[PDB]
Amino acid sequence: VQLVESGGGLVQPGGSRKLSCSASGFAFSSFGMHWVRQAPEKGLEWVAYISSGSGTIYYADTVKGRFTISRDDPKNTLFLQMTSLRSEDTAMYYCVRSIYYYGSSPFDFWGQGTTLTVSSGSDIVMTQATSSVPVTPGESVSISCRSSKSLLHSNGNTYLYWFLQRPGQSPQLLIYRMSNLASGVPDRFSGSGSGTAFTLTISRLEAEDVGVYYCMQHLEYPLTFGAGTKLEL
Amino acid sequence: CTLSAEDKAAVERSKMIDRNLREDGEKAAREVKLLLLGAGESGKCTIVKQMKTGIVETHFTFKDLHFKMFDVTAQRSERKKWIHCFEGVTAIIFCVALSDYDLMNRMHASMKLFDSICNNKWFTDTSIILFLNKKDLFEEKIKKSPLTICYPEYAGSNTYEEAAAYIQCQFEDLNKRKDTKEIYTHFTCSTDTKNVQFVFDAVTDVIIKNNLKDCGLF
Amino acid sequence: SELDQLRQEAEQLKNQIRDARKACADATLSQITNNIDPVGRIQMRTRRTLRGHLAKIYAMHWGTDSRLLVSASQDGKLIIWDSYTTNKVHAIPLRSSWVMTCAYAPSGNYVACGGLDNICSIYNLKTREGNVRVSRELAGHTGYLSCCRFLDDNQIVTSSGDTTCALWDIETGQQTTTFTGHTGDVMSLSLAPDTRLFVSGACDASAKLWDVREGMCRQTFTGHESDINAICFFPNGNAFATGSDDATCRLFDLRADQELMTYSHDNIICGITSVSFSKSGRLLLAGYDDFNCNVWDALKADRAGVLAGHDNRVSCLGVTDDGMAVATGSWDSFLKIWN
Amino acid sequence: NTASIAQARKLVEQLKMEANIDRIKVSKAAADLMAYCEAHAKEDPLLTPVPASENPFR
Amino acid sequence: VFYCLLFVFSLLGNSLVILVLVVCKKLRSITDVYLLNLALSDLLFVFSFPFQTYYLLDQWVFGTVMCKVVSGFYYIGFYSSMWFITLMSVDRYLAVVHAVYALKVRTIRMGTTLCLAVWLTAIMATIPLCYTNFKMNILGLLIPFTIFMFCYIKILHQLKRCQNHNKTKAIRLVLIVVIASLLFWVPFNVVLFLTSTEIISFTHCCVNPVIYAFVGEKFKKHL
Repeated sequence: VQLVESGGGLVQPGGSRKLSCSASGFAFSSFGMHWVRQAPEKGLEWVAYISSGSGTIYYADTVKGRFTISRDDPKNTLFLQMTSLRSEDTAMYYCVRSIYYYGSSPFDFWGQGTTLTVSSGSDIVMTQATSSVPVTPGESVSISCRSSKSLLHSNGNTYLYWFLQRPGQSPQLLIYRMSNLASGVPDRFSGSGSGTAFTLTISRLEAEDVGVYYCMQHLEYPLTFGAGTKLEL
Repeated sequence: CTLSAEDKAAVERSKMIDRNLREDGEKAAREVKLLLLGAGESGKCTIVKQMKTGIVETHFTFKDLHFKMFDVTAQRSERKKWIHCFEGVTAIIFCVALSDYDLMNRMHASMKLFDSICNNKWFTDTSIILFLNKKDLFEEKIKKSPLTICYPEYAGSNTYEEAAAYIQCQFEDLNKRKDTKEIYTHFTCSTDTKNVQFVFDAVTDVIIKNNLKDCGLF
Repeated sequence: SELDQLRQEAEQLKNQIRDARKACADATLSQITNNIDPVGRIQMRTRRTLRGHLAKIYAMHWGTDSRLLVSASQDGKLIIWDSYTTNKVHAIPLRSSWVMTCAYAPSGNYVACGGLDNICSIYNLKTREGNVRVSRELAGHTGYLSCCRFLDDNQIVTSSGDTTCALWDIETGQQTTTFTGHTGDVMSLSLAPDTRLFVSGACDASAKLWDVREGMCRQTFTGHESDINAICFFPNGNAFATGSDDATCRLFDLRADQELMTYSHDNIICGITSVSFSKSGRLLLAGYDDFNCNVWDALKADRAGVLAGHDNRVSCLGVTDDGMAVATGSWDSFLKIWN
Repeated sequence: NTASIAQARKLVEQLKMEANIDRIKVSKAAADLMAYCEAHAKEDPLLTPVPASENPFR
Repeated sequence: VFYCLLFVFSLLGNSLVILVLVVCKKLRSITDVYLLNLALSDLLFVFSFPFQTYYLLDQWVFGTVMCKVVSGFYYIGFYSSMWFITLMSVDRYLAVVHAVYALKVRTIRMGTTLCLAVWLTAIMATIPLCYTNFKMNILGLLIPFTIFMFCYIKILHQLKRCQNHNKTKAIRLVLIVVIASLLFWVPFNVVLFLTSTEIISFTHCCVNPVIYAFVGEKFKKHL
């Protein structure tokens, strides 16, 4: 299972560039696909989504009417056509696969991402208070976040996802609902919370789980991340 | 509409699954499903090799018909517990060796099996195709050892063209529902090319019969 | 002379087993439960109708989470259903369309399926590639598979059409234990709540109690007159109920070694295809050939409800682990959730 | 038929294993089933039907 | 002043047809789709029937949209019934002759698209048309019945060579269809051509549910 994003480079402002992500190693046709970007000093923000079978296409109300997402099912690439690139679009663009059925794990695999460098209202606001938390291994870390509205939908599900971005690597899914632990993830990580207040708890630390954590809501489009909490030392 | 985003995408997944199921069902409805039966030591393997561990399925196309035979002779179980699975086949190919009249005997077992499948409650409207096989060495087996060994009530001559027709009439008289279904019958051999043309013509008449039943003309 | 000697010895042993079962018979279950309150008319409405199959549904099985269920039909498809929102979670294309059973693993990770190909196929639901995938093909029977039930992710027990039940090992792929002793072919099985014993009903009108560890037949129950098509443990694990082609359901008893009740009515002449208890064990559900599904209370043989609403034979039935629902499947290609 | 003699020996050994078991009376186990049905009646959503609030299908 | 019971029993027949096809979910085949659409066309024509009868006083809005609604229901029913019988003739031609190719062609969605095409062409034909006739005569007699008679003559020549027990009843029902359609639509269009039979053309939409449903053993077993 891999996702190799390609394209990128130096683009003059107002120009155009098409990014590709050739998928390999999974059933690409049955996965919704997202493009999610990350400014070179800031955190993550969602850009675009195309569903399985191209039936539903969503944009982020900052690139809407300006970018174009499209997928190819026989050849397994994913395209993002971009026109009129302004100065606020320089970022590393990650591709991330996402399946939706009952009990599935959306946003579980992230592409490595490619860099793009340009020259020259009613949303839900994720809020993480702590920007940087210094800590030693072996301790227990409780990272909190809050929302604008209640992420607990009427069907019982609470749509808050916890991610992890290692230094120099793509983000990884940790918790794929309010309390559901993802696959390939150790038992140390535990998500909890209620309503508009949530907490990820690390029971004991290692050296490899340092880095920036992000929280995402999947209750309503557009998908909004939080300003991530950094863990060093 | 009081659905979350993942609920809407799950509904979209379910609708795409629905489209695939409808496409697969309307593709499967264009195929001719044949049930292959027969007694022991039949010559069905020869005509299967011409047309080409419980059910040996055999898919083959012929004149833009996609046949799928289901060789189930070899499923040595109680037939009354699984024969209702084949309710809705297009026809039934039943294979009898003609030379099994002297080897009760094998021919009366063939008649009992044909009477069991023909008058069955699940195949009241199913036509039966009947290959009377191994007719070549039957014609020299009836040189000595007459049909009185198998059928003692037989009073005709010891020739081929009368005894074979007598065996055909003895198998076709086992049909109780002679109005609902037909019994197609073909004298076949091991070196016989036209064994797929006969089953093609028989299922053509069966498809025309089902279309007359469906279109209100019957 | 040796055949007649062991013949008369087996007759004497059957006579002393019958004498022991007669000596244990001091009072019937009708005589004790004549003072309890009879249950009312069990009115159950069709909450959900699951409409995706295009041929006759032969088996279903509930999930442990009481929301997901699998169903097998002979259109060549195996469909995971979300019972709350009527969504199809998975649609599994089968290599052999002639299937007669299906099972849902209690972990939820796997789904079994088998039929007239003599092969129990194990399907992996949770893979990294996103699609379902057949993991093992358990090919060791010579008769058709009629039922299969997971013990865990690594062990499954199948009943077949060659008078033989078998205990499988998923990782290796061979029969760990072979259960022989029936003379007619086995049509159903049912695991105990503690996965240590299972019962099995065959076409010789006998239901046998099997021990999974030692691999022996412990007890044998003969009360029917025709082929037992369905069997199900009581929730206590000390009893079970069989459904046969003689239009009767019978409640057998492990410790009393004989039957307790007969669930019959004079207007019923068709065979039972499926049977299940409720969560309390008070109600007894049973699927029929006359397109209905009747509900007895198990403590007294009187019909307390009818689940009418199918247009062909009710071939499979499942009461969920919470007791909230009853999914009835039938040959009209519809599943129905009752509550 | 020596194989039929071995089959009859296996059958009479199975009947000997079945005959030498511990059996209780029918009334005691019938009272046990009655007690299990009486002690779990409140937890049965089909025997006593649940209200439509926590009913997951309505 | 006449009997005018044609409304009274044709409403009952077409209502029983649509009841069995729709209220009981029994719409599996393309022939059920064509029969439902022919029964809807017959109900529209039979609904336009009694407004013309007993036309002594003009209490209803004449010269404006209401009389236009009556005349529109009349002519939409006429063309839709005539075209649906020709679609059923083509479908029965494909179901008997060319039975292999009918497996690819005769689907439910193709039937619904042909039905919606018939309804839209009927509405577009009735837009130009409370006191043209050659177009009426052509597109309701000549172009339909050439197709109709060609299909049923080929159906008869094919059903003369089949197994006996089904083909006898099939030839009888085909001859019933042909004789009834000719005796119900020839003198009506002859009288219209001479002016440029009425009761006979009304009675055709009464007889249509009987012939196309009630003699078929499929519909009998649905009942």
